[PDB]
Amino acid sequence: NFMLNQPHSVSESPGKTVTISCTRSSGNIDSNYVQWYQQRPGSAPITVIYEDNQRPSGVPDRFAGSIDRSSNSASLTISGLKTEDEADYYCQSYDARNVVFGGGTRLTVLGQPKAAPSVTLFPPSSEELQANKATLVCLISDFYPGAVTVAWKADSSPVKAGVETTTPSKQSNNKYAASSYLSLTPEQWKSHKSYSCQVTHEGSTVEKTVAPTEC
Amino acid sequence: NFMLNQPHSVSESPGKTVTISCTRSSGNIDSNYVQWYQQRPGSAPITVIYEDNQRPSGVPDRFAGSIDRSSNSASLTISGLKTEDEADYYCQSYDARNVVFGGGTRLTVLGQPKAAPSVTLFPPSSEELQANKATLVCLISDFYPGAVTVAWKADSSPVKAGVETTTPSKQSNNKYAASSYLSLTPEQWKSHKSYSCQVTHEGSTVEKTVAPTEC
Ligand SMILES: CCN(CC)c1ccc2c(C)cc(=O)oc2c1
Repeated sequence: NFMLNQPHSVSESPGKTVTISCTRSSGNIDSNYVQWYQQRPGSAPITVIYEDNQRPSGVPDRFAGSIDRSSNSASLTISGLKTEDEADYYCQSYDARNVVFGGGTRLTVLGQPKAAPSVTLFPPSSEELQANKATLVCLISDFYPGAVTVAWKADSSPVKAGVETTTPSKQSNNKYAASSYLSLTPEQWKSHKSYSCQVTHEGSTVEKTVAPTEC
Repeated sequence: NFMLNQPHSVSESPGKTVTISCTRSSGNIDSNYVQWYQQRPGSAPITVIYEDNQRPSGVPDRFAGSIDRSSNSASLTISGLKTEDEADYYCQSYDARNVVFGGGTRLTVLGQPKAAPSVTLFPPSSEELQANKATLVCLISDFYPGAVTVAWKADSSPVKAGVETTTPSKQSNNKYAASSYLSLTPEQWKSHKSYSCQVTHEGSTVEKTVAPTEC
Protein backbone atom coordinates (compact mmCIF):
# COMPACT_ATOMS: atom_id res chain seq x y z
CA ASN A 1 0.00 0.00 0.00
CA PHE A 2 0.87 3.74 -0.11
CA MET A 3 -0.88 6.78 1.38
CA LEU A 4 -2.09 10.10 0.08
CA ASN A 5 -1.63 12.79 2.75
CA GLN A 6 -3.70 16.04 2.72
CA PRO A 7 -3.82 18.92 5.23
CA HIS A 8 -6.72 18.55 7.67
CA SER A 9 -8.27 21.98 7.07
CA VAL A 10 -7.76 25.33 5.35
CA SER A 11 -9.62 28.61 5.99
CA GLU A 12 -9.79 31.60 3.68
CA SER A 13 -11.96 34.66 2.81
CA PRO A 14 -13.95 34.97 -0.41
CA GLY A 15 -12.08 36.17 -3.49
CA LYS A 16 -8.75 34.65 -2.43
CA THR A 17 -6.80 31.67 -3.75
CA VAL A 18 -6.59 28.39 -1.78
CA THR A 19 -4.26 25.51 -2.48
CA ILE A 20 -4.83 21.98 -1.17
CA SER A 21 -1.92 19.54 -1.39
CA CYS A 22 -1.92 15.75 -1.79
CA THR A 23 1.51 14.11 -1.09
CA ARG A 24 2.15 10.48 -1.93
CA SER A 25 4.01 8.66 0.89
CA SER A 26 5.71 6.05 -1.32
CA GLY A 27 6.14 5.67 -5.05
CA ASN A 28 6.12 8.52 -7.48
CA ILE A 29 3.07 10.80 -7.67
CA ASP A 30 3.30 10.64 -11.49
CA SER A 31 3.07 6.80 -11.73
CA ASN A 32 -0.78 7.08 -11.58
CA TYR A 33 -3.40 9.70 -12.35
CA VAL A 34 -4.80 11.88 -9.53
CA GLN A 35 -8.51 12.76 -9.23
CA TRP A 36 -10.07 15.38 -6.96
CA TYR A 37 -13.60 15.20 -5.49
CA GLN A 38 -15.65 17.93 -3.79
CA GLN A 39 -18.34 17.07 -1.16
CA ARG A 40 -20.77 19.54 0.41
CA PRO A 41 -22.29 18.41 3.69
CA GLY A 42 -25.68 16.89 2.90
CA SER A 43 -24.69 15.79 -0.68
CA ALA A 44 -22.91 13.05 -2.69
CA PRO A 45 -19.38 13.90 -3.92
CA ILE A 46 -18.67 15.30 -7.40
CA THR A 47 -15.55 15.05 -9.59
CA VAL A 48 -13.77 18.45 -9.91
CA ILE A 49 -10.43 17.17 -11.50
CA TYR A 50 -9.57 13.92 -13.23
CA GLU A 51 -6.28 12.73 -14.90
CA ASP A 52 -4.28 15.26 -12.83
CA ASN A 53 -5.59 18.41 -14.43
CA GLN A 54 -8.70 17.75 -16.59
CA ARG A 55 -11.92 19.56 -15.61
CA PRO A 56 -15.31 17.93 -16.19
CA SER A 57 -17.86 20.16 -17.91
CA GLY A 58 -19.85 22.26 -15.45
CA VAL A 59 -16.92 22.53 -13.08
CA PRO A 60 -15.87 26.17 -12.93
CA ASP A 61 -12.49 27.17 -14.35
CA ARG A 62 -11.53 28.56 -10.94
CA PHE A 63 -10.59 24.88 -10.13
CA ALA A 64 -7.16 23.72 -11.36
CA GLY A 65 -5.24 20.48 -10.84
CA SER A 66 -1.44 20.28 -10.98
CA ILE A 67 1.41 17.89 -10.20
CA ASP A 68 4.74 18.77 -8.54
CA ARG A 69 7.24 15.91 -8.96
CA SER A 70 9.96 17.39 -6.74
CA SER A 71 7.61 17.51 -3.67
CA ASN A 72 6.00 14.25 -4.82
CA SER A 73 2.56 15.92 -4.51
CA ALA A 74 -0.57 16.80 -6.41
CA SER A 75 -2.41 20.13 -5.76
CA LEU A 76 -5.91 21.48 -6.21
CA THR A 77 -5.88 25.26 -6.63
CA ILE A 78 -9.15 27.23 -6.23
CA SER A 79 -8.90 30.84 -7.33
CA GLY A 80 -11.56 33.49 -6.63
CA LEU A 81 -12.93 31.57 -3.58
CA LYS A 82 -16.76 31.54 -3.29
CA THR A 83 -19.14 30.56 -0.52
CA GLU A 84 -20.28 27.56 -2.60
CA ASP A 85 -16.69 26.20 -2.48
CA GLU A 86 -17.01 25.35 1.26
CA ALA A 87 -16.71 21.55 1.27
CA ASP A 88 -14.54 18.56 1.99
CA TYR A 89 -12.02 17.81 -0.78
CA TYR A 90 -10.56 14.36 -1.44
CA CYS A 91 -7.67 13.42 -3.76
CA GLN A 92 -7.53 9.95 -5.19
CA SER A 93 -5.06 7.68 -7.07
CA TYR A 94 -4.28 3.95 -7.65
CA ASP A 95 -2.06 1.28 -6.03
CA ALA A 96 -2.86 -0.99 -9.05
CA ARG A 97 -4.00 -3.39 -6.31
CA ASN A 98 -6.46 -0.63 -5.13
CA VAL A 99 -8.11 2.82 -5.39
CA VAL A 100 -6.76 5.00 -2.56
CA PHE A 101 -8.12 8.27 -1.14
CA GLY A 102 -6.53 11.10 0.76
CA GLY A 103 -7.74 11.79 4.27
CA GLY A 104 -9.81 14.77 3.09
CA THR A 105 -9.39 18.54 3.57
CA ARG A 106 -12.13 20.74 5.03
CA LEU A 107 -12.14 24.12 3.21
CA THR A 108 -13.89 26.73 5.32
CA VAL A 109 -15.02 29.93 3.63
CA LEU A 110 -14.75 32.65 6.30
CA GLY A 111 -16.96 35.81 6.34
CA GLN A 112 -20.09 34.48 4.57
CA PRO A 113 -22.64 37.32 4.65
CA LYS A 114 -25.57 37.31 7.08
CA ALA A 115 -28.94 36.45 5.50
CA ALA A 116 -32.26 36.81 7.35
CA PRO A 117 -34.69 33.94 7.08
CA SER A 118 -37.73 33.82 4.86
CA VAL A 119 -40.54 32.63 7.11
CA THR A 120 -43.78 31.07 5.86
CA LEU A 121 -46.51 29.75 8.13
CA PHE A 122 -49.04 27.13 6.92
CA PRO A 123 -52.31 26.27 8.69
CA PRO A 124 -53.79 22.71 8.97
CA SER A 125 -55.40 21.60 5.66
CA SER A 126 -59.04 20.50 5.23
CA GLU A 127 -57.83 17.03 4.39
CA GLU A 128 -55.77 16.78 7.59
CA LEU A 129 -58.65 18.13 9.73
CA GLN A 130 -61.00 15.60 8.02
CA ALA A 131 -58.55 12.91 9.29
CA ASN A 132 -58.92 14.40 12.81
CA LYS A 133 -55.39 15.89 13.01
CA ALA A 134 -54.07 19.44 12.92
CA THR A 135 -50.46 20.37 12.23
CA LEU A 136 -49.01 23.83 11.63
CA VAL A 137 -45.68 24.15 9.89
CA CYS A 138 -43.40 27.22 9.92
CA LEU A 139 -40.94 27.02 7.00
CA ILE A 140 -37.69 28.90 7.65
CA SER A 141 -35.37 29.17 4.62
CA ASP A 142 -32.39 31.00 3.08
CA PHE A 143 -30.70 32.07 6.30
CA TYR A 144 -27.09 32.41 7.48
CA PRO A 145 -25.61 31.76 10.03
CA GLY A 146 -27.43 28.39 10.48
CA ALA A 147 -28.97 28.97 13.96
CA VAL A 148 -32.53 30.15 14.79
CA THR A 149 -34.81 29.89 17.75
CA VAL A 150 -38.56 29.60 17.38
CA ALA A 151 -41.46 30.43 19.72
CA TRP A 152 -45.13 29.69 19.07
CA LYS A 153 -48.14 31.56 20.37
CA ALA A 154 -51.79 30.58 20.66
CA ASP A 155 -53.66 33.92 20.48
CA SER A 156 -51.06 36.08 22.40
CA SER A 157 -50.03 33.29 24.86
CA PRO A 158 -46.95 31.00 24.68
CA VAL A 159 -47.42 27.42 23.45
CA LYS A 160 -44.99 25.14 25.32
CA ALA A 161 -46.21 21.68 24.20
CA GLY A 162 -46.27 19.91 20.82
CA VAL A 163 -43.37 21.88 19.24
CA GLU A 164 -40.53 20.31 17.18
CA THR A 165 -37.98 22.25 15.13
CA THR A 166 -35.55 20.48 12.73
CA THR A 167 -31.79 21.00 12.86
CA PRO A 168 -30.86 23.58 10.16
CA SER A 169 -29.42 22.02 6.91
CA LYS A 170 -27.54 23.83 4.09
CA GLN A 171 -29.61 23.76 0.88
CA SER A 172 -28.55 24.08 -2.79
CA ASN A 173 -28.26 27.91 -2.53
CA ASN A 174 -25.63 27.43 0.28
CA LYS A 175 -27.95 28.82 2.98
CA TYR A 176 -29.81 27.01 5.71
CA ALA A 177 -33.33 25.78 5.97
CA ALA A 178 -35.44 24.30 8.73
CA SER A 179 -39.05 23.82 9.75
CA SER A 180 -40.84 24.10 13.04
CA TYR A 181 -44.06 22.08 13.33
CA LEU A 182 -46.76 22.31 15.99
CA SER A 183 -49.12 19.36 16.49
CA LEU A 184 -52.66 20.22 17.64
CA THR A 185 -56.06 18.58 17.84
CA PRO A 186 -58.66 20.03 15.48
CA GLU A 187 -60.39 21.38 18.62
CA GLN A 188 -57.31 23.29 19.76
CA TRP A 189 -56.91 24.82 16.30
CA LYS A 190 -60.58 25.91 16.19
CA SER A 191 -60.74 27.22 19.81
CA HIS A 192 -58.20 29.99 19.22
CA LYS A 193 -58.39 33.17 17.15
CA SER A 194 -54.93 32.50 15.72
CA TYR A 195 -51.56 30.83 16.12
CA SER A 196 -48.26 32.52 15.48
CA CYS A 197 -44.69 31.41 14.78
CA GLN A 198 -41.98 33.77 15.84
CA VAL A 199 -38.45 33.19 14.47
CA THR A 200 -35.38 34.86 15.95
CA HIS A 201 -32.19 34.97 13.94
CA GLU A 202 -29.10 36.98 14.85
CA GLY A 203 -31.07 39.03 17.42
CA SER A 204 -33.88 40.01 14.98
CA THR A 205 -37.38 38.48 15.18
CA VAL A 206 -39.88 37.72 12.38
CA GLU A 207 -43.48 36.78 13.18
CA LYS A 208 -46.21 35.17 11.14
CA THR A 209 -49.80 34.52 12.17
CA VAL A 210 -52.60 32.32 10.70
CA ALA A 211 -56.22 31.97 11.75
CA PRO A 212 -58.95 29.38 11.10
CA THR A 213 -60.59 30.17 7.70
CA GLU A 214 -64.16 31.08 6.74
CA CYS A 215 -65.93 30.39 3.41
CA ASN B 1 -23.10 7.57 -21.40
CA PHE B 2 -24.75 5.07 -19.05
CA MET B 3 -26.08 5.47 -15.47
CA LEU B 4 -25.58 3.19 -12.47
CA ASN B 5 -28.78 3.17 -10.42
CA GLN B 6 -28.63 2.13 -6.75
CA PRO B 7 -31.50 2.00 -4.22
CA HIS B 8 -31.47 5.11 -2.01
CA SER B 9 -31.39 3.12 1.24
CA VAL B 10 -31.24 -0.36 2.77
CA SER B 11 -31.43 -1.53 6.40
CA GLU B 12 -31.05 -4.62 8.56
CA SER B 13 -30.27 -5.58 12.17
CA PRO B 14 -26.77 -6.53 13.47
CA GLY B 15 -25.54 -9.99 12.41
CA LYS B 16 -27.79 -10.11 9.37
CA THR B 17 -26.94 -10.01 5.66
CA VAL B 18 -27.73 -7.11 3.36
CA THR B 19 -27.50 -6.65 -0.43
CA ILE B 20 -27.00 -3.42 -2.43
CA SER B 21 -27.58 -3.46 -6.19
CA CYS B 22 -26.12 -1.27 -8.98
CA THR B 23 -27.93 -1.57 -12.36
CA ARG B 24 -26.30 -0.28 -15.54
CA SER B 25 -28.82 1.54 -17.79
CA SER B 26 -27.18 0.71 -21.11
CA GLY B 27 -24.34 -1.41 -22.38
CA ASN B 28 -23.11 -4.55 -20.71
CA ILE B 29 -22.29 -4.69 -16.98
CA ASP B 30 -19.36 -7.07 -17.55
CA SER B 31 -17.86 -4.86 -20.29
CA ASN B 32 -16.09 -2.86 -17.55
CA TYR B 33 -14.90 -3.38 -13.98
CA VAL B 34 -17.07 -2.25 -11.04
CA GLN B 35 -15.68 -0.75 -7.83
CA TRP B 36 -17.52 -0.24 -4.55
CA TYR B 37 -16.70 2.52 -2.04
CA GLN B 38 -17.75 2.88 1.59
CA GLN B 39 -18.03 6.38 3.07
CA ARG B 40 -18.97 6.92 6.70
CA PRO B 41 -20.50 10.33 7.43
CA GLY B 42 -17.77 13.00 7.77
CA SER B 43 -14.95 10.65 6.69
CA ALA B 44 -12.81 9.74 3.70
CA PRO B 45 -14.08 7.06 1.28
CA ILE B 46 -12.46 3.61 1.28
CA THR B 47 -12.53 1.00 -1.47
CA VAL B 48 -14.20 -2.25 -0.27
CA ILE B 49 -14.35 -3.95 -3.71
CA TYR B 50 -12.37 -3.45 -6.93
CA GLU B 51 -12.61 -5.26 -10.31
CA ASP B 52 -16.12 -6.57 -9.59
CA ASN B 53 -15.19 -8.87 -6.71
CA GLN B 54 -11.61 -8.29 -5.54
CA ARG B 55 -11.28 -7.26 -1.92
CA PRO B 56 -8.39 -4.97 -0.88
CA SER B 57 -6.27 -6.33 1.98
CA GLY B 58 -7.66 -5.21 5.37
CA VAL B 59 -11.29 -5.40 4.18
CA PRO B 60 -13.22 -8.23 5.96
CA ASP B 61 -14.48 -11.09 3.72
CA ARG B 62 -18.01 -10.14 5.09
CA PHE B 63 -17.90 -7.78 2.11
CA ALA B 64 -18.47 -9.53 -1.27
CA GLY B 65 -18.84 -8.20 -4.80
CA SER B 66 -20.76 -9.92 -7.57
CA ILE B 67 -22.03 -9.41 -11.11
CA ASP B 68 -25.40 -10.55 -12.44
CA ARG B 69 -25.38 -10.48 -16.28
CA SER B 70 -29.13 -11.29 -16.56
CA SER B 71 -30.14 -8.12 -14.66
CA ASN B 72 -27.09 -6.14 -15.94
CA SER B 73 -26.20 -5.31 -12.34
CA ALA B 74 -23.42 -5.44 -9.79
CA SER B 75 -24.16 -6.21 -6.10
CA LEU B 76 -22.39 -5.61 -2.82
CA THR B 77 -23.41 -8.20 -0.21
CA ILE B 78 -22.42 -7.52 3.39
CA SER B 79 -22.77 -10.37 5.84
CA GLY B 80 -22.54 -10.44 9.64
CA LEU B 81 -23.62 -6.80 9.71
CA LYS B 82 -21.95 -4.69 12.34
CA THR B 83 -22.79 -1.21 13.54
CA GLU B 84 -19.53 0.18 11.95
CA ASP B 85 -20.89 -0.94 8.53
CA GLU B 86 -23.45 2.00 8.61
CA ALA B 87 -22.28 4.25 5.77
CA ASP B 88 -23.05 5.38 2.22
CA TYR B 89 -21.98 2.87 -0.39
CA TYR B 90 -21.28 3.81 -4.05
CA CYS B 91 -20.65 1.61 -7.04
CA GLN B 92 -18.50 2.94 -9.93
CA SER B 93 -17.55 1.84 -13.51
CA TYR B 94 -16.83 3.39 -16.95
CA ASP B 95 -17.23 3.27 -20.72
CA ALA B 96 -14.04 4.69 -22.30
CA ARG B 97 -12.96 7.96 -20.53
CA ASN B 98 -16.47 8.36 -19.04
CA VAL B 99 -16.25 7.41 -15.35
CA VAL B 100 -19.78 6.75 -13.96
CA PHE B 101 -20.73 6.69 -10.28
CA GLY B 102 -23.96 5.41 -8.81
CA GLY B 103 -26.10 7.75 -6.66
CA GLY B 104 -25.19 6.10 -3.37
CA THR B 105 -27.05 3.85 -0.96
CA ARG B 106 -27.47 4.63 2.75
CA LEU B 107 -27.06 1.40 4.79
CA THR B 108 -28.70 1.73 8.26
CA VAL B 109 -27.90 -0.89 10.90
CA LEU B 110 -31.13 -0.77 12.89
CA GLY B 111 -30.59 0.85 16.32
CA GLN B 112 -34.32 0.96 17.15
CA PRO B 113 -37.64 -0.19 15.64
CA LYS B 114 -38.52 0.86 12.11
CA ALA B 115 -41.11 3.71 12.01
CA ALA B 116 -43.15 4.82 8.94
CA PRO B 117 -43.22 8.61 8.35
CA SER B 118 -46.26 10.78 8.89
CA VAL B 119 -46.56 12.74 5.65
CA THR B 120 -48.56 16.00 5.63
CA LEU B 121 -48.85 18.10 2.47
CA PHE B 122 -49.66 21.86 2.61
CA PRO B 123 -50.86 24.13 -0.23
CA PRO B 124 -49.67 27.76 -0.38
CA SER B 125 -50.52 30.13 2.51
CA SER B 126 -52.83 33.08 1.74
CA GLU B 127 -50.27 35.61 2.93
CA GLU B 128 -47.56 34.40 0.48
CA LEU B 129 -49.99 34.33 -2.48
CA GLN B 130 -50.66 38.05 -1.98
CA ALA B 131 -46.83 38.41 -2.31
CA ASN B 132 -46.22 36.56 -5.66
CA LYS B 133 -45.09 33.28 -4.07
CA ALA B 134 -46.67 29.84 -3.84
CA THR B 135 -44.69 27.33 -1.73
CA LEU B 136 -45.87 23.78 -1.12
CA VAL B 137 -44.52 21.98 1.91
CA CYS B 138 -44.43 18.27 2.48
CA LEU B 139 -43.75 17.64 6.19
CA ILE B 140 -42.25 14.20 6.92
CA SER B 141 -42.03 13.23 10.59
CA ASP B 142 -41.54 10.43 13.10
CA PHE B 143 -39.56 8.07 10.84
CA TYR B 144 -36.75 5.61 11.42
CA PRO B 145 -34.32 4.95 9.76
CA GLY B 146 -33.59 8.60 9.00
CA ALA B 147 -33.40 8.12 5.23
CA VAL B 148 -36.12 9.20 2.78
CA THR B 149 -36.43 10.12 -0.85
CA VAL B 150 -38.98 12.66 -1.99
CA ALA B 151 -40.44 13.11 -5.46
CA TRP B 152 -42.91 15.76 -6.65
CA LYS B 153 -45.44 15.68 -9.49
CA ALA B 154 -47.35 18.46 -11.24
CA ASP B 155 -50.48 16.68 -12.33
CA SER B 156 -48.67 13.49 -13.49
CA SER B 157 -45.33 14.96 -14.63
CA PRO B 158 -42.21 14.67 -12.45
CA VAL B 159 -41.04 18.05 -11.11
CA LYS B 160 -37.39 18.59 -10.07
CA ALA B 161 -37.07 22.38 -10.47
CA GLY B 162 -37.70 24.39 -7.28
CA VAL B 163 -37.45 21.38 -4.91
CA GLU B 164 -35.43 21.53 -1.68
CA THR B 165 -35.49 18.80 0.99
CA THR B 166 -33.90 19.19 4.42
CA THR B 167 -31.47 16.72 5.89
CA PRO B 168 -33.35 14.47 8.26
CA SER B 169 -33.06 15.62 11.84
CA LYS B 170 -33.43 13.47 15.06
CA GLN B 171 -36.28 15.01 17.12
CA SER B 172 -37.12 14.81 20.84
CA ASN B 173 -38.93 11.40 20.39
CA ASN B 174 -35.69 9.94 18.92
CA LYS B 175 -37.25 9.66 15.43
CA TYR B 176 -36.45 11.73 12.36
CA ALA B 177 -38.17 14.71 10.73
CA ALA B 178 -37.58 16.62 7.53
CA SER B 179 -39.45 18.93 5.13
CA SER B 180 -39.49 19.11 1.35
CA TYR B 181 -40.61 22.44 -0.12
CA LEU B 182 -41.47 23.23 -3.73
CA SER B 183 -41.16 26.97 -4.62
CA LEU B 184 -43.72 27.92 -7.31
CA THR B 185 -45.10 31.10 -8.81
CA PRO B 186 -48.79 31.70 -8.22
CA GLU B 187 -49.51 31.15 -11.94
CA GLN B 188 -47.50 27.86 -11.90
CA TRP B 189 -49.70 26.72 -8.97
CA LYS B 190 -52.97 27.63 -10.73
CA SER B 191 -51.85 26.20 -14.11
CA HIS B 192 -52.23 22.54 -12.81
CA LYS B 193 -55.15 20.59 -11.35
CA SER B 194 -52.95 19.16 -8.58
CA TYR B 195 -49.52 18.51 -7.20
CA SER B 196 -48.29 15.37 -5.40
CA CYS B 197 -45.50 14.65 -2.92
CA GLN B 198 -44.28 11.01 -2.93
CA VAL B 199 -42.17 9.81 -0.05
CA THR B 200 -40.19 6.58 -0.26
CA HIS B 201 -39.15 4.91 2.99
CA GLU B 202 -38.21 1.28 3.82
CA GLY B 203 -39.80 -0.37 0.76
CA SER B 204 -43.01 1.70 0.45
CA THR B 205 -43.87 4.86 -1.51
CA VAL B 206 -46.61 6.93 0.10
CA GLU B 207 -48.30 9.85 -1.53
CA LYS B 208 -50.24 13.00 -0.69
CA THR B 209 -51.97 15.29 -3.20
CA VAL B 210 -53.17 18.93 -3.00
CA ALA B 211 -55.29 21.04 -5.40
CA PRO B 212 -55.80 24.86 -5.67
CA THR B 213 -59.07 26.63 -4.64
CA GLU B 214 -60.58 29.81 -3.24
CA CYS B 215 -62.71 29.96 -0.07
C1 LIG C 1 -15.27 10.85 -3.42
C2 LIG C 1 -15.52 9.52 -4.06
N1 LIG C 1 -16.90 9.01 -4.05
C3 LIG C 1 -17.15 7.81 -3.15
C4 LIG C 1 -17.45 8.31 -1.81
C5 LIG C 1 -17.85 9.46 -4.97
C6 LIG C 1 -19.19 9.08 -4.87
C7 LIG C 1 -20.12 9.49 -5.81
C8 LIG C 1 -19.74 10.31 -6.88
C9 LIG C 1 -20.64 10.79 -7.90
C10 LIG C 1 -22.11 10.50 -7.81
C11 LIG C 1 -20.14 11.50 -8.93
C12 LIG C 1 -18.72 11.84 -9.05
O1 LIG C 1 -18.19 12.43 -9.97
O2 LIG C 1 -17.90 11.42 -8.02
C13 LIG C 1 -18.39 10.67 -6.96
C14 LIG C 1 -17.48 10.27 -6.03
